[PDB]
Amino acid sequence: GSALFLVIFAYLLGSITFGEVIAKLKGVDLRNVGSGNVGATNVTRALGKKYGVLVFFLDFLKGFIPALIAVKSFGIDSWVLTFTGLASVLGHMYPVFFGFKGGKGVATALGVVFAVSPSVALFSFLVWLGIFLWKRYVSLASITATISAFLFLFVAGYPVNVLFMAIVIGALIIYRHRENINRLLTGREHRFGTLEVLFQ
Ligand SMILES: CCCCCCCC/C=C/CCCCCC(=O)OC[C@H](O)CO
Ligand SMILES: CCCCCCCC/C=C\CCCCCC(=O)OC[C@H](O)CO
Ligand SMILES: CCCCCCCC/C=C\CCCCCC(=O)OC[C@H](O)CO
Ligand SMILES: CCCCCCCC/C=C\CCCCCC(=O)OC[C@H](O)CO
Ligand SMILES: CCCCCCCC/C=C\CCCCCC(=O)OC[C@H](O)CO
Ligand SMILES: CCCCCCCC/C=C\CCCCCC(=O)OC[C@H](O)CO
Repeated sequence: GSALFLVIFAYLLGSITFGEVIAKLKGVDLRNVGSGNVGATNVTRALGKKYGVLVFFLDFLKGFIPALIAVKSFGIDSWVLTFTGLASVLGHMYPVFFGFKGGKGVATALGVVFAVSPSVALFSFLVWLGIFLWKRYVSLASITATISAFLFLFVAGYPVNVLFMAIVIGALIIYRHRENINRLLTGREHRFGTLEVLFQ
């Protein structure tokens, strides 16, 4: 019973459109700018990195808080954790709040992973940072770091319930990047260059 309530809590906390609450206070509706989605990436597009970092933290806490309750109440080997983390990420991407669409969900997914293993989350972040500084594609770093988190969980000996959670979350994030992949492979993906470092 408490397990079903935690999975529902994870879906509803993960549903919260923090990006939209913060964008509206700055006069912006995120459905009418950039990707049309609510998340740290589209908040960064509309409002810049100061607001982006705040929404990244908040979206991270959407994955972090239910998964930490599941780890502490049920355990790393509980399928309760599996469905709590999946609920947070599907609630972010496809919220109960009809008429909104979540962003690709890297921040929310990272919060889930950090609740399971802070070491895995930091190493996944370091992989992201390495690829980003090398190639200057955001999408390439995110896709590669998402697979890396799965590999680190596998090599570290996390059980099948955790690897199942990681593979499905990973698969959903790669699916949300499908056009980035098509652009990367056809030389159409925008790189993070001097004007992107500087003007905004
Ligand atoms: C490009 C090729 C480079 C070669 C790649 C080899 C990778 C092999 C992994 C070794 C694991 C060593 C121990 C990993 C860290 C570890 O055990 O955890 C730390 C703490 O938990 C947090 O700092
Ligand atoms: C800039 C935005 C990004 C935000 C990123 C940093 C967020 C740090 C939050 C909480 C730390 C509390 C420590 C939690 C410890 C934790 O996860 O413990 C699980 C067990 O280790 C699993 O068994
Ligand atoms: C344990 C490890 C913790 C990890 C700490 C990570 C902190 C990330 C900081 C900012 C995110 C800003 C929001 C993302 C912006 C973004 O992806 O922008 C691409 C767009 O293409 C822009 O046009
Ligand atoms: C299976 C779950 C694993 C999931 C763990 C993810 C890896 C963590 C890496 C970096 C965090 C900072 C990322 C900052 C850039 C960012 O938010 O990028 C958005 C999209 O890639 C834009 O297209
Ligand atoms: C990124 C490559 C994708 C391919 C991975 C290759 C290496 C790791 C293999 C398996 C982990 C399995 C974790 C998922 C377990 C799975 O499918 O769950 C069935 C249930 O356990 C039935 O009860
Ligand atoms: C740790 C992560 C493990 C990952 C496990 C497997 C991941 C692959 C699954 C889905 C990708 C979806 C791709 C859908 C293909 C598709 O619809 O193609 C459209 C074009 O690429 C342009 O729209």
